[PDB]
Amino acid sequence: VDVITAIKAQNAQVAAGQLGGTPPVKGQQLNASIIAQTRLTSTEEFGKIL
Amino acid sequence: LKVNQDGSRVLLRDVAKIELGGENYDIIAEFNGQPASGLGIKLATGANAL
Repeated sequence: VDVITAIKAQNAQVAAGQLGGTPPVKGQQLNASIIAQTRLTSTEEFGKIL
Repeated sequence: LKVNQDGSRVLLRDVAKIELGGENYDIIAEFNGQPASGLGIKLATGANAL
């Protein structure tokens, strides 16, 4: 159960948001998507799961 | 949202602005410069246009 909970918590895709998203402030000039936790990619990353 | 130990009550309006806005704020339509909305209707496959 602990292993499964850890793998589900530490290997996941998480929605974050946006820099300067809408509705924005009046003077906003920059807009960029916020990237956050994404799925792991290698056995090495999985082995490092705490 | 919360009841303080002093007895005061925290309401949603105390920590936020409540309004009727929009599900999304990415599309802004202007007709000759005036604010506008509208319907981009598409014709169904194999259907009469007139």
